Order: sequence, then C-alpha cells, then structure tokens
Amino acid sequence: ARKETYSSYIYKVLKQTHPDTGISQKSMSILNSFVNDIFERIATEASKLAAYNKKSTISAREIQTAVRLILPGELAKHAVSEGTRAVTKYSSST
Amino acid sequence: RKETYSSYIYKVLKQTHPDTGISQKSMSILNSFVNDIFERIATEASKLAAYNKKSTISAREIQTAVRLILPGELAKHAVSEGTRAVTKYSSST
Amino acid sequence: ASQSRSAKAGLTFPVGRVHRLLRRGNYAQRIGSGAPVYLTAVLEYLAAEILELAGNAARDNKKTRIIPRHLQLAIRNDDELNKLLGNVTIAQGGVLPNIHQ
Amino acid sequence: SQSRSAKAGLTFPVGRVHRLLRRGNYAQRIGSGAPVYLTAVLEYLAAEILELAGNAARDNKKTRIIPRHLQLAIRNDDELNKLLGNVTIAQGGVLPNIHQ
Amino acid sequence: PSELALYEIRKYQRSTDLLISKIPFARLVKEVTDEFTTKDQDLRWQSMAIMALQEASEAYLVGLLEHTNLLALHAKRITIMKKDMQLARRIRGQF
Amino acid sequence: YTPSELALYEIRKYQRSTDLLISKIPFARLVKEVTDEFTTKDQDLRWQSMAIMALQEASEAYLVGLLEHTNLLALHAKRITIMKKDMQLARRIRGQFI
Amino acid sequence: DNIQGITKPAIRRLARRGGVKRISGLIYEEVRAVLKSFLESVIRDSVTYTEHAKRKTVTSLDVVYALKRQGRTLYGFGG
Amino acid sequence: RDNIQGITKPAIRRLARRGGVKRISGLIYEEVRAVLKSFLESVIRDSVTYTEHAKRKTVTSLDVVYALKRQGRTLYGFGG
Amino acid sequence: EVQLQQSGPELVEPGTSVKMPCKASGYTFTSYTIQWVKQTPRQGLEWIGYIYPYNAGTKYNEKFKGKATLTSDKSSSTVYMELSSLTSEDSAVYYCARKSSRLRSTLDYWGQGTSVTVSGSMDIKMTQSPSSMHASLGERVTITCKASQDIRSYLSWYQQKPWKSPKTLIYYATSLADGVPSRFSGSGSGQDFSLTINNLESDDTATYYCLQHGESPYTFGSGTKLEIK
Amino acid sequence: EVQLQQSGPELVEPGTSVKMPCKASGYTFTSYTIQWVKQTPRQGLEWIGYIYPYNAGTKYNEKFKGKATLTSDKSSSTVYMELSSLTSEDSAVYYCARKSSRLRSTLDYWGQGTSVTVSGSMDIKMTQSPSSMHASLGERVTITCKASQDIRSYLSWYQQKPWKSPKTLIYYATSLADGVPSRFSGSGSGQDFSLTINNLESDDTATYYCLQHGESPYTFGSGTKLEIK
DNA sequence: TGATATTTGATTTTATTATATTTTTAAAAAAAGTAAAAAATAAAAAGTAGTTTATTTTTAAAAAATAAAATTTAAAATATTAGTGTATTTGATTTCCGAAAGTTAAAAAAGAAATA
DNA sequence: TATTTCTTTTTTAACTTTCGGAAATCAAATACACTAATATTTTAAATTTTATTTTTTAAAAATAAACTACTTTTTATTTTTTACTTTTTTTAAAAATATAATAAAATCAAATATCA
Repeated sequence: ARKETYSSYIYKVLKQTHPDTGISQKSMSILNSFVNDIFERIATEASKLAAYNKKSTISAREIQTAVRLILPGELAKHAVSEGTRAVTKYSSST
Repeated sequence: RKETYSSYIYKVLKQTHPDTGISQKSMSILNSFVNDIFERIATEASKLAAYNKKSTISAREIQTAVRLILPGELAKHAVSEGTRAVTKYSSST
Repeated sequence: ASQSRSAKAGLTFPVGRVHRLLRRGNYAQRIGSGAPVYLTAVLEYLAAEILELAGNAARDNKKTRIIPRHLQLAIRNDDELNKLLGNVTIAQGGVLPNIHQ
Repeated sequence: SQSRSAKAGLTFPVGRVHRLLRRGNYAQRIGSGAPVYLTAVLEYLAAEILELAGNAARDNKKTRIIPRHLQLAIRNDDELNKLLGNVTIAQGGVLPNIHQ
Repeated sequence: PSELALYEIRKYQRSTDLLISKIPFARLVKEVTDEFTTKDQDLRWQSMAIMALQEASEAYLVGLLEHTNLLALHAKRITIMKKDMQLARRIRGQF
Repeated sequence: YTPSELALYEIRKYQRSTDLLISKIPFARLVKEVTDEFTTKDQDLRWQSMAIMALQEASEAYLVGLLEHTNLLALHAKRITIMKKDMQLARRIRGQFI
Repeated sequence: DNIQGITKPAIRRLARRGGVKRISGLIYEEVRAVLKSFLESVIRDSVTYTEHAKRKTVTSLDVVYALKRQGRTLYGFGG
Repeated sequence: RDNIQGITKPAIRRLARRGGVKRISGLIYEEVRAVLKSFLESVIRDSVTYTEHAKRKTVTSLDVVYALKRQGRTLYGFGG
Repeated sequence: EVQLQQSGPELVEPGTSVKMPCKASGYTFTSYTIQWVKQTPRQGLEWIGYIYPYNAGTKYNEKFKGKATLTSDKSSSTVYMELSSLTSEDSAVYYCARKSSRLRSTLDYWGQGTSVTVSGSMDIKMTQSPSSMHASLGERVTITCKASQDIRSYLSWYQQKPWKSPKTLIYYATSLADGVPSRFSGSGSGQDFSLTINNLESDDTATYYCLQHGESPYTFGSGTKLEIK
Repeated sequence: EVQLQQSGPELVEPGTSVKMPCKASGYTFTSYTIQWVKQTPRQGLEWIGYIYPYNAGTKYNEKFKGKATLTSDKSSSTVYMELSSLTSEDSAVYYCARKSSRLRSTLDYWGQGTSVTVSGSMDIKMTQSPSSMHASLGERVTITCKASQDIRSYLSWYQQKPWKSPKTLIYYATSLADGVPSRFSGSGSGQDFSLTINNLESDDTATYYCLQHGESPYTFGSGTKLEIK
C-alpha cells in the first residue's frame, strides 16, 4: 500500500444510497480531502481537550465533545447519535 | 505550582530599562504572549516534520517554522538571533 | 473466525486504519479503544450525508455521474454544511447562481 | 554544572522549553538544538515587545508598564500588528483615530 | 453639538474602562447560559470568567462599530444605520 | 440585445460554468515572475503543472469572492458601477491582505 | 428584561469609542441582537468545555479556550 | 509586454461577470491586478519556503495546498 | 423550547385569498425548513410543500402547485402561506411544522394550527394495517405501515390527539424523538415498518400516523386510532 | 530589488520652498520608515527626521523643527520633504534612506540624493578618533567611534565613496550587513566601538562613518578618510 | 455517434487481528477549604422622558462624465510533436545523534518581610 | 501595589553511558519540466459614437441631539449558608508491547459496457 486513500470505502457508501450513480475521479479526490480534513480537525480538538484536563488518553468522550464543538447545529446531534450507536454495538460483541 | 515566564521577563526587562516596572496584569499579558508564540512555532514545526516523513524536530524545522510564522524583518532578526545561540552553545558543548 | 472491527461495529469505513492514524498522528500518548469506533462512525455519517445530497443534485440534472459542481451545489445550498465548509475552495465548483437587484 | 541557557547566552530557560517540547505531543523525538533556537527566538520577541512598551511608557512620564502601553506598542508598528492581528489585549483600549 | 461629538470621541478612545455596566452583563450571561444548560444542571460563573467575557464582547462590538462607521462614510453619510451594520457583518463573514 | 440585457445574460452564462477564466500561459508566466523574486540568489525553482493549476484555481476563487463583496459595496452607495474606492474598502473590512 | 440592561447610553459610548459621530435610532436593537448572537456562540463553546471536565462552574480558562476556538484570542486571563 | 499585463481586461470582465457585476469602472483593472499580485506573493512565498525546506528544486502541488491552508484558504481537489 | 405561533381561525367566502403566518422563535430561523400540512376528514393529512428560509428555496406537492405560495421574511422571522382561488373543499386545518435540512431528521415541531372554512400515481401510498383497535391497559399494541415503494429508513411515527397538533414519536424508523417515553418502539426497514406501544396508559388514546420522506412528495399514513376500554 | 529613487538637482532663491520626491520600489511601503539625512562639508552628516508610512507618524531633529516637513502618499509609494524659508546654509545634498521599524535595524538602503544649492546639548557626541590614515595594499585597519553616553549596541558603520551615496557595512555593532565582504568586522559595546578592514583593497578608498540610533536624535560620526597606497 | 473516462476481477505486499502480560492510567470515596450566591442597606451616579431646535438625509432635475457597443486589424494562446538535461526517488552503509534509567545538584515558586 | 532579600524546599534540570534508530549519503535508473517550431484559430486591442449612469444643486422632510428634572439602578460593605473544587489511596480496569498468522486493499490491466 504505497498510497492510502478512502476511495475504496466511499464507493461502498455511495453504492448503498444510489446504486446506479457513479462518481468521477476529481469528485473522489475532493471527498478524500474532505474526510482527511474533518479527521484532522476532530482529532486536533480531541488532543487539545485531553491536554487541557491533564489527561494522557483520548477516550470516546473526548471524541464526542470534539464532535460537538466542530460540527454545527443538527450535524452534531445526528453524528453523536451515530457514534454512540457504533460504540454500543462494538462493546456488545466483546 | 504554576510555571510562568515572569521570573525571566523581569530580568530581560531590567537589561533594557533598569528602572521601569511591570504591573501584574501586563505581566499576565506578556506571559500569554510568550506561551501563544511558543505554541504557534511548535505546531508549525511539528507539521513540517510530519509533512516530510521525519520523526524528529531539529533546529532546521524550528528555523522554517519561524520563517513561516513571523512576518518580514521580524522573522529575519529572529533567525539571526536563534542561529547565534545554536552556534555558541554548540561550540561550548 | 476473525471479524474486522468495522464489521464488529457495523460500519463501512475502516476502524483499524483510523486507530492506526490516531496512534502515529501525535495527538495523545494513549488512544482508547472506543475513539476509533466513534471517529469512524462520525466520518462515515458525514461522507454519506454529503454523497447522498450530491447524488440528489446530480439526479435533478438527469445525470448519472457526480462531478465537483454537484458537491459544490450540495454544500452551498445547505446551511450547516456551509458553516462547516465556510473557508474551503472546491476545484471546478463554480459559484451559486446568485443575482440580486 | 553550567545551565543550558547560560551556556547559550540566553535569559529564558532552555531546559524548560525542552521539557515542554517533549511532553507536548509535537514529535516522537525532539532533537537537541531545537530548545536553544526556540528559546533564542522567544527571548528576542519578548525583548522587542518589552523595549517598545517601555519606550511608550517613558514618553508618557510613567514609571510602570500597563496594558495600554503594550497595546500601543503592538498596534503602532507593522509586523507586530500582523503577528497579533487576531489578539485582544485586556484593558488595552483602542488606537486613537478620527475620520474626516 | 457638532463639536461636542468630537470631544466625546476623543475622550472615550483615551480610556480603557469597560463601557457596559457590570451587573446587567452578568444577568445577560446568566440568562443566555440557560438556553444551553438549564435542565437539571444550573452552571455557576466565576467572576473572572464574566470579566473576560465582557472584555471580549466589548472589543468585538467596538470593532464592528468601527467597520459600520467606515461603511456609513462610503455612502457619504455621518449617521450609521442598520443596513451599514448588517452589510459589515455580511462582509466580515463570521458571527 | 440591449446593453442591460446582455450583461444579465453574461452573468447567467458565467455563473453556470465552472471552467477557469484566466488564460493558462500568461498566469504561468506571472507565477514564475513572482517566484523569481523569492529565489533569486543562485537557485531557480521549477513548477509542476498541477501546482500551477491549483494556484490558479485558488486565485480565481479569491478574486471572484472579492468582486462579489465589491459589488455589494457598490450597491450600498446606490450605484451599479464598481469603482476603485469600494474594492479597497472590501479589501480592508475583510482584513486579509492576500 | 436582561437584554434591555444593555442601555442606550452604553451603546452610544461604545460607538464613540468606535469613532461614530451620530447614531441612528434603529441601531440600538441591532447592536443588542449582534451582542446576543456573539454571546450565544461563545457561551455555547464555554459550557461545552466546562461540562467536559465534569464541573459545575465556568472558570476563566473555559472562556479563553472558547474564544480561541473562534479566532478571537484574548490576552490577560491565562492560557 | 509585462507579465501582469497578461491578465487581460476581458479576463477581468469575465471574472466580474461571474461575481454578479453589471458595470465596471475603468480604474478597476489595475486594482484587480494589484490584488492578484499581492495574493500570489503571499501564497508563493509560503509555498517556496515549504519547497526549500524539503531540499527540493521543484514546487509540487502539495506545497501549494499546504501554503493555502496556512493562509486560511483550504483547497479541495488537489491532494492533502 | 421552540414554538411556531400560528394565527387564529378565519372564515372566508369563495374567491378571497387567505394569508397565514408561521412565527418561529427559540431557534436559528435560517437553519430549518418550514413544512406545511393540510388535515381534512375526507382524506386525512397531506403535505403541501416547504420553504427554506436560508436561500428562500421552495418545493411543492404536485396537487397544490398553483394553489399555494410560500414566502418568508427573515427580518420578522415569519413564513406565510397564501391560498388563491379558494373552493369549499379548501376548508381544513393547516399546520406549519419545522424540519431540519438533515436528510434523516423529521417534522419535529408542529404549530398550533389554524382552521379555515370556505362558505398522483407514482406517489408512494402508505398503508396502515389496523384502522382501529381496542386494547386494555398494560398490553402490547402493534401498528404496521407498509410502503408502495422502497424507503430505506425514512419513516416517522406521529401521535395526534383529537383537535391538537401532532406529536413526534419516532424518526428514522427506530430513533426515539426527544422527550418521548421509552415505552414507544419502532422497527423495520425497506417496506415493512411497525410501531409498538408496550405499556398503555390513560392518555394513549389518539390517532397514529406513519410519514415517509424518502421521495419527493411526502405522504402520510391512512391513520390508526387507538381506543382503550 | 529595493531602490529609493530620488529626483535631480535643484537651484532656487532664498526665502522659498522646495519639495523632493523619494520614490520607493521593490518592497512593501508601510513596513519600513523613510529617513532623511543631509550632508555638507562643514557639518558632515546630520539626521533630519523620518516618517512611518504605515501610520504617517513622524519624528524631527530639534534643529530642523519647522524647516523640514514630511508627507507621504501611499498611492504612489513616495515620500515628500519640504524645506521652507531657504537660507544660505540650507545648501547641501539630501538623501532619503530606508530603515525598518525594528530597533536593531539600521538605514539599509540610501537614495541617490538631490543637491539643493541656494544663491540641543544632550545629544550623543560621536567621537571618531582617527581623522585619517594612509595604508598599503593588504594590511589591517582599526577605526574607533567612542560615544559620550551609553548606547547599548545600536551603532552601525558606513562607507561613503566620493560622489556616491553611502553603503551600510555593520549594524548592531557586530552584525555584518547583507552582501558585504567577510573581511569587514566590527566590535564593541557600551562606550567604545571599532571597525576593522582585514585585507585592504583598491576598492576600499572612502570615508567611514559611525552612526548611533540609541537616543532620540540620531547623531552621525565625524568622518574618517582612508587613502590606500 | 463517438471513445476518454469510469466500473471490474484477479495477484500480493502489507497491514490488521489475536493472545498473553505488565504497567498505568483513570474512576470511587472520604475529607476540608475555597468561593459563588443571595440578603440588607444607603450613597451616588447613571438612565429615562419630553419638547424644541438645529442638523442631516432624501428627492427631483439637469449638466457631465464615462463605459458599453461595433468593427477590424493584429497579436497570441492551444495543441502537437520533437530532444534534453535536470532532479526525483529508492536501496545499503557508515556515521551520529537521541532516548532511558539513576542521581546529584541547582533553582524557582510561596511566604510572611521589610522597607519602598 | 511592586520589589525587593531570605528562606525554603521540593522540584526540576544536568550529567553519564548503552543502545536502538533515524538521518545523512552516494549511486543509479527514470520520470519530467523546459525548451524550440508550427499553425489554425481563438482572442484581444483600438477608434468612435452613443447611450447609460453618476455627480451637483436646491428644497423639503425626517429625525437625531440637547437641555432639564426625576426616577431607577448600580456600586460598595458585610455575611451566612451551601455547594463545589482539590487532595490522597487504592484498586479495578484498560492500554502498551510483541509475534505469528490472517485477511484486506492497492495495482495492473481488461471487458464491456457505461456515462456526458
């Protein structure tokens, strides 16, 4: 894996909502950039949140509170609902 | 205990104006300034190292961070002041 | 058998790779096991939302392919998505058909 | 045991800056000579700000540096307004200006 | 009249005090905090936090009014009007 | 059509398109001129084609946004002619001197 | 009302510090709305910071961090 | 002639037509040229600093994105 | 803490147009669309259209195009719906309800409603299985809303008491609406969805609607009026 | 690169006003101040004052309070200097020179200079000890500039060739100027400063000045002519 | 209709997962001392209200400045092949710095302290 | 209110080696930005008229400010109860680390379809 991208997973996600619709190369590059940008935003805010409280661990709660700061309005609500549901499913398996 | 740059800012001031003083609030302001600029330069240096597949911060990363953060002649004088310190410390050590 | 962590949590985006990027990204000394799953869920949700809005935009032009114009239309026509991407340029996105007397 | 700051010819602490670089999650390893550079730059910036503020304080027949003097010193010159463009200085007031 | 306004402009630019009263601002901050957390958790406000928030708010308001005054002179007026403030906010781009 | 009509048609035409409005070759030459004044000691810097394309995309986006704000200021003073004096005011209310 | 606590003379004083020679009558309510919106944004971020730390009081550091999140850095209160 | 003159007046008229402009003063063109030069100077200075730090003699498309991100103008579609 | 104030009842003769407002308070007015819904006893609930205050963008139902016109005024924070060329059948109750721009969110807050009286093949039809059912206290009750076409998970359950505005129970077919007792549960995906009430109460007597917003016209259910003896 | 373009020579009668343009190109106008200096045979070099184009703030040497007036036009990147009520001694050469706002900075680049020809105890006294010296083609030289009161390190060294504008050699009393051969070296702090030319040359024949900018009026040196055999 | 651009199936380097183990953080539980809030109370400034003046914004019209159209040469950008010499990238080896305990000595933040 | 000397008095920072790791370093094969020529056309520049708009002046209108005199708050002083932050100890819980063996996701071309 010389070059790592999210393009393999964006195709899968798009093939659920719109099975017929395809996506161009430039659009896929844009979406890769978008996902990387939001990842670095939320991770940076979570790292600062852990630093402020004198904690050396980024837990799920740091990520939750970082999502609440970065995402505006009803994006934060649905994103928190989606993330909380995934952690519950992950822990129920284990 | 709260670490501050206050003890050093007092001694740096006494070299320029041996009689003027600093009030408590203006010293809080200067302490925040020093911490802010430290944060800016350190973050830019870390990004520079990460961009280049390097795992260490050296004096060259810090130099490039100073050149990117500080504007113009202010950046030009900080590079020469920082290079003089690295040179003198290296020769003594 | 071995179940991937993304399959364990019911996601399409990679939980393990997000865990790896957090470990080498110099964010914290320690990374909890719940952080990659949360972050992966949030990223998948955001990507799916923008992709489906862009697909709806593409349909209304009788189009099957998504081009950067559809992404630009999707984000600029939405308020929270515009706040999130307030200072972001999208190559070949154009401008919204905005004229006001 | 000579200190590192005195060895470099600085007043600001090199050891404390080295400790803040290692524990701050910036890079996996902080090569030496980086605290020396950052300490020299920090000392230069602090000295420049202090000297301009003291020059402003002397011109007002004042023997102490208050936040207003700092605000005046920063806003009165370029390359320090640019560096601190997004910064609000508490108890600093505004720059005297009137329009025609 | 035309002279007195210049005197007030000269006087209020020299000072560094807080122009808004303290108790009304504290009441307003405590009211606004409820819209974000008042269900079962009522938050408390440190005095220095209130002071910092007041300093930030007044700095923002003064800067916005400077840009509004710049806008009024563009239209060749001395009175700053509501459209001036709305246009300045729109062009600044941040709320 | 009439001069007022043609301007509206051009506005609608140039808002639909997404392509680059500045020519490629003159912009590349301008970029090389500008970069020559930063590396003039003994080093000459090359430029990847994608680098110049990204630079031109960003530059045109910034210019279009600035002209939109200039048009707003022109409408503020009850004019439809954007002049020099309201490009300078938009340039300064935004603050960013890029 | 608590928004009415921000009185007309205070807004005129703030405008004088901005260099305004004379103020229209509709400005005061618009300034009140602008101040309220600023406060909502900053206090929302500050309350999020406070509740993350499992605290019942908003400290001077929460306000500073909330301010810095929005590119409105403030010197003189910590950080 | 000069390289700034390569940004022709029709190009500026097109750029303003995209921005929603109906009429254009004659003094705009030189002002637009000055604004473009200032923007290019800032971004290219940052980009060249990024390139020279990496001991490279070519300016890659990633240096431009990083410089734009520094100036606070994120650009999607070219990497990063 | 959001309320969509609506005007009082007004009676008009045929031919004279009516304007009704949606005064919105307690939220950022531009971030949410305003949806308009008609309720009659002949057909039940129908979706007229919506206006998005942020860009003043509108979308209408096929039936009501030309009969309704949506406008907004950001300064007054008000959205008006105007009906023209009225007929005796225009007599109904018109609710104004807010829905976020999120694809998943539902018509989450309804107005008080205003009552006025005058003196489609490809649209998905949603079918409720029990038209009415009686159940004692503390018993499990299930309601089924089948779908003509596939909707992924965009289906919401509404409870409307007699002569009151509907209350949102579940959105996205599983998620519980905020402020709703956990007794209510939702299930299903695709074309088969279900509402389950676990412990019935005194006040659980109301009509229960399924609403789908998967496709361009939103279609309500037929209705299911729980009764308790 | 940076050039401070200056007008041509001007002749005028006494009792008259004259304006000199100093156009600036190759750098940002607002970042740097513009300094004005006059050179005569009787008085050597005198500093008149400066203007800061960023905020249009000026400072005047007390001897020239009123005789010289600076204005700046940001539109054309030029600074104007007005001499009023011209008198017999007002005849000299006038240079405009660029200085940064930073305290360690010196007058980096000078203008060509206009020849105008007509037809205060607390100053820092700058004592240049060797008034002249003859030297061969490669030995070493030392020039001393003593200062009356303490100036920390704000002292720079200048070389001015016959019929040319000066050139900066040293600044901050140790630092080497840009594009200056490494043989030149300066030293000292406090009261006594020195300049050294290690490998003398054919192109090293000029008058060497010491300039201090620690105090309110900037006081140049007295001069030193060096002839090389 | 045409044919550059997107969708696909198999190879294969490379991460991902799993399993024991040890360290280390972070989540209870009991004090104990701040520090915010809510009362009570007068001095003391600050804000509200009302009318009249005096300043400015707005409107309509006529003189003026100027920019958009219309052609019509003239300059230059596009596109396409050609060579070339530069600089980027990848692999193997010595050099060389930076980390990791353990420890000893400075040094810096708090506190009642004198004078300032 | 700052600014000291003194005194602590823990708390860091400096020193020393032992090694694991990363960075400097040639060398080579290659990818590729930069020239030159050509040419066919797309675009841009220049003159001149005209047609649209901006600027200036004069009257009319709207509306802010200035006193003047009263009320309504704020502000400063104590004060008590009450909740809330901070500190220690531990012990349960969770993440780091290593090692094989596995399972996935970039690469490279192919097969036909796909789109615009």
